Amino acid sequence: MKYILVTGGVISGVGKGVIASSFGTLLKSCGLDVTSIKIDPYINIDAGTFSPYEHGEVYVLDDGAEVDLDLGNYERFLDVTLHRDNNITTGKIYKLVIEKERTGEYLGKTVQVVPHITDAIQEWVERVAQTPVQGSSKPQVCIVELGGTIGDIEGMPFVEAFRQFQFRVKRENFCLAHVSLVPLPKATGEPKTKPTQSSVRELRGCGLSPDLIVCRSEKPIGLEVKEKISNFCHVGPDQVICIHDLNSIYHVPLLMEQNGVIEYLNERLQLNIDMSKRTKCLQQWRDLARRTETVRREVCIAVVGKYTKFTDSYASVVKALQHAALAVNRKLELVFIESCLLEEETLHSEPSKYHKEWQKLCDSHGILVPGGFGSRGMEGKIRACQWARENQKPLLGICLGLQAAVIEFARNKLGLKDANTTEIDPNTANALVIDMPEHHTGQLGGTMRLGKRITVFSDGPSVIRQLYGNPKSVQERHRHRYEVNPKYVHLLEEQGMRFVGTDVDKTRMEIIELSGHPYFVATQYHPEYLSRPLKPSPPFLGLILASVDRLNQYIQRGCRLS
Amino acid sequence: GEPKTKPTQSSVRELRGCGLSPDLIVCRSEKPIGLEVKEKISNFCHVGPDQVICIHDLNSIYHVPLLMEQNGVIEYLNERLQLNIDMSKRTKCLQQWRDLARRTETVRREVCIAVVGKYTKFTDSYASVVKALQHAALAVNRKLELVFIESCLLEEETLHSEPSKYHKEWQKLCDSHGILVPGGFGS
Amino acid sequence: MKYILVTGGVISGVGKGVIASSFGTLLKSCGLDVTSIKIDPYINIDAGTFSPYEHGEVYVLDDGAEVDLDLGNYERFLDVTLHRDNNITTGKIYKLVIEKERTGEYLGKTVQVVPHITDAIQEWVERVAQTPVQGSSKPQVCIVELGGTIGDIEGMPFVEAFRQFQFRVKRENFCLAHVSLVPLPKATGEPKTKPTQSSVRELRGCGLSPDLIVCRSEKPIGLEVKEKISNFCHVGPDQVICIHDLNSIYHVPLLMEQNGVIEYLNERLQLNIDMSKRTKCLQQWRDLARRTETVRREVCIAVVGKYTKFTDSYASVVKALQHAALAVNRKLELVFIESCLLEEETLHSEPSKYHKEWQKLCDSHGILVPGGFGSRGMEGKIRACQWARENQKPLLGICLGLQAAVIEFARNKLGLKDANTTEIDPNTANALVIDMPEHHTGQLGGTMRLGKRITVFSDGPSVIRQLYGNPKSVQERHRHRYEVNPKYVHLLEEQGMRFVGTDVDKTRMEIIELSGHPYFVATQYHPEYLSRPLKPSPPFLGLILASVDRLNQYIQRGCRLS
Repeated sequence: MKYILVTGGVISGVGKGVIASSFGTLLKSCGLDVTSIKIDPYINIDAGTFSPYEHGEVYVLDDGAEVDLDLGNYERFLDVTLHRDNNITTGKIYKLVIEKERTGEYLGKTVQVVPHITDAIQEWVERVAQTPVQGSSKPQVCIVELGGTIGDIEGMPFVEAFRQFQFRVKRENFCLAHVSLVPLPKATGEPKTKPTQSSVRELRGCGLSPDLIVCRSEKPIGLEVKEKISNFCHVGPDQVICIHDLNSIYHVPLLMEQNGVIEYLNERLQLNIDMSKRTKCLQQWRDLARRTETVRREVCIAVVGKYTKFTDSYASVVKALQHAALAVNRKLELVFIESCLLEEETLHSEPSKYHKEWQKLCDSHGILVPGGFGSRGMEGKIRACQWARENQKPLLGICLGLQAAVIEFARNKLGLKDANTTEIDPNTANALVIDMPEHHTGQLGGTMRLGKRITVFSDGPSVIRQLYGNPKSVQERHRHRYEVNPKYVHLLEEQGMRFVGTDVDKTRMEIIELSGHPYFVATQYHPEYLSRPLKPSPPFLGLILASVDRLNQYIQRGCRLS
Repeated sequence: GEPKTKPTQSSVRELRGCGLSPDLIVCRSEKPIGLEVKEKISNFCHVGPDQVICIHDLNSIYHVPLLMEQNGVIEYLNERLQLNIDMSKRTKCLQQWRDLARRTETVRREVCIAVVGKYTKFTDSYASVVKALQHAALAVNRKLELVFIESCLLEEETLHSEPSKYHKEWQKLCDSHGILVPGGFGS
Repeated sequence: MKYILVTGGVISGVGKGVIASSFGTLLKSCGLDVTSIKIDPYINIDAGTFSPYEHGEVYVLDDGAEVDLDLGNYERFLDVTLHRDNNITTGKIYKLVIEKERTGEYLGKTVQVVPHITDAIQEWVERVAQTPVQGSSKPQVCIVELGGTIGDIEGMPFVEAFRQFQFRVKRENFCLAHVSLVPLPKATGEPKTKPTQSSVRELRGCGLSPDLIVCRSEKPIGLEVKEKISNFCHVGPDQVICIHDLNSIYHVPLLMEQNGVIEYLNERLQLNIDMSKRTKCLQQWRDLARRTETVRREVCIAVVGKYTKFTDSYASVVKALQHAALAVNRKLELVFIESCLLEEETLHSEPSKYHKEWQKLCDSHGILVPGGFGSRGMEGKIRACQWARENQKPLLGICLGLQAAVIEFARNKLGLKDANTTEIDPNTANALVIDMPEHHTGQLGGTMRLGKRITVFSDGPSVIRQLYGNPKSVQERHRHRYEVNPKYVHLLEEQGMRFVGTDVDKTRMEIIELSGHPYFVATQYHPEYLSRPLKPSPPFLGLILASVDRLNQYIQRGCRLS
């Protein structure tokens, strides 16, 4: 079995997830099973005890628990699924060693870091290899990647463990793909290659040998720069690959083919390949770019979030909008609006950025508000949700934001100003949204709704049911813990706020709709995880068509993409 | 593209259809024309070749006396009226018009002035207001940056109708540091 | 005596010369003598055997030989001079060690790197301190800097030697100013600081302790970034200084004053200071910016060089034009034109960039052609020089380019197509420019005209003589080796090409002028070295006034700046 190792480099955040994922989708279409193993050198859990919406997201995509967010790039371009055993953290390894010392496995003697830790990491590699995906036999090439930069203390036991794993097998059963960064300030001009020389020197100071020289830059360099890398890094002249800032994320496989580095992996691993045209399939990557960079209608999409610009807490949101806009020929035009700058305190302080966020939101025709962080910015989303229901503006709530929409409907339409959720102010007389935990078999205390959860529909004629083809039982991931109190839901039966989405026990509300509005759907799950370029998410298609008034003609034809 | 002179020919023909004779040919254009355009006016209007004056869209309003001096039409009025003139430098005073332009088109601090009025753009009901701000900004070296905000687009009825131009007028007003609201029209 | 040490960083070429020079010019006006000591870790000579016009220049500014180009930033903002003992290279140290071992100084025993090489470097520091500038007593604070990055082999003996020098003296008699770079790609957004954390870790892995945290960025950061590095670098919160891409080079002293880091050096070294306004003099740096960023006439200056953009071979040229344009209120507008793309071969190959370089040159009103590199691009400067003499265009030749102008005058005006210099084609019948070396006392073979050389004028009424105040003997640096043959100069006496600049023996021609042309001066020396913000170079003032027709009114008033 082959193994591809992708270590760190100068920077760890420029886009290393799509670089290692390009080699997996290139050999998957040829008839080779490719698996992914994520390594996290952080001491804390990658997503268990991590912050909700701050410096990351709770990446839950077909898994009983939660793993790192970097696993998203290894599933969209491919077609396989992963589990909790693929993501390995330093904190998880420290838990199993204590269980072995108490029972008695190391002959009662003390343990160190070698050969007491380098051998334990190799054991987890064999467990994932012998357990492939549902619908295969045995993987042939694996994609191993790790987080962080190079030279840190947390990354020392990983390099020492991988240096011995290649000696146990043959020479052609292991490779290395080192990714680096080539900075270039605007005040210098000349590509002064110096930080790249220090990154490849530390990797060779452990026992490894770089094979695939990956250098990230910002513009296509000439030929005088590659001649210096061949002698400074002491590698081959054809192993240096030039990578610059691409337009999107699907242009990575289209760049490695022009440089001529695909056939280098065949002569290094000594394997067979049954190609049709040129190496990988050309009837999928080239045809996808012909539906985006051509004719565009320029659709304006304005959403409200926590930060005024793009960051790491909105990574899975900007990627799902690109896969849903290419089907109807649209251009990605998204502006980030901070929810904290929409309250009355911001207007009395700095009114400069107050009306600026409202000017870009009123001109749009689509509202997609995700979730907030605690009670910071909850009053800002109320003023933006009360207008979408009055000016026939489409609105779609992913998660958490639904709790702020049910309270607004009880104040303007009904008239319950005292109604408030128990998370912000539990001391209230109208407990609309309370905390309803789940007590499963074997679990103690108040657990959180996350994992393999199946939801059941309720009503028949619904705009959200016809998108999936009129089913009867759909399974989707969840992460929310607060639910709607089934006591105050009797008042909403006489109004237009209908409940078309329940659970199994018919005691929790997830999908709700409003009568009379052309497009007002508010759900609780996350449709961006169950999306892919081969088949986008149905909920994200109804929001794009509603912004251009092309939704009524999609159901009459029979929904070609359901 | 080509300066097709035809509406001007009908304007100078109606004036000659009463008993008058055009002496000072004033032509308003948008860019400095060459020499082939003035040759047609000398025969179409049946006037002198030196009487045609080229006037284009100026930057302000005080650049009018500085344009007629370069064309050389000041001495034409002296030989037409047969009068005397006691000049010091060149025709008119040069220590006032040339020194005034040296305090405006030089260094500017870019001051943002946003006012609220009746129309969203310049019109005839705000002529004396835009002229008084130019004479007061040249003393402290400032650049004229004025934006018109409609008072009718600042109520609650505009927000419920078309909120596109509602917050746009507030964004340009909050960034400024000066409010000069004139008067409205009725209620 | 105090010593300020400025080590390397992540990158080597962003502008470390203007960073260390800010601390020298700030204490010089207060009444403290500041000296500069340059350390070059390169094995080859910094300018002795270095290439002429390729990856650097021959920096000769008041010195018997040549030193590194990085010493230019330490002399323009200040007012002192340096010698050959300030620049210390690794190749120069290896020459004196062999002489000491052959004679007998190390007791006959072998030598190593400690304590055999660390003590030899400290001896050169005492020799420069005891020999100050001409017109002082003894320096109090020194500025020690070194080239290259951090972590190289050539820089290891320098860090070990400087680590012990601070222990021989007191604690407050030595400091350290570590410079770093904070990259931020345009595809990330968040200031992911990681290469800076690795630069401060390698410096502390020897024995030094950073005191002045200098970080180079591209935009003013907030407050969440400074608090993050203080805990990683384990330094003080007030020691972190934010430096971004400035507009010019004189804005460095104006940035450190706003952050409030000037008084930190007083409490660290325990010295006295007699300030007038606020620390340094405010009647020089603030008044200089009021003559550049105000009213500009937008002058178009187009020159012909070797590269199409700015590089390291034209550093001293772009800095001298800024000091001469602020006196008459002008804006820096310079475009680089490659001389190789001006011949007939470029027109027959790629005519896209051929007429583009001529379009920006004809619209300008000033020609300042420096020197070429060998015989690559000599025919391109001939076509650009034959037009400046016919369309009354100002032309000024720095060096080497004069050889290509004297041949053009002999072909178009005279009629000697066979005339050619001996450097390109020595096999000719009209040896116009030959090689005339100089044989000084004690020197053998053919030497090169470089060092303390004094030139003598010839004619009286000249446009170049009145710029200096009508002298009689001027001293200037030189580097050229080829001279004009005194045999073929008799034909130029009957034409307008007069010789107003000779040497001592009246056998070499340097400054030549043309009769009838309004401004056509061609010299051989370099006026950009003898320039300073307090008094710019006279030759560069006659070229700016000729581009705007403001030169005839400068001599009538009596030349206020001569």
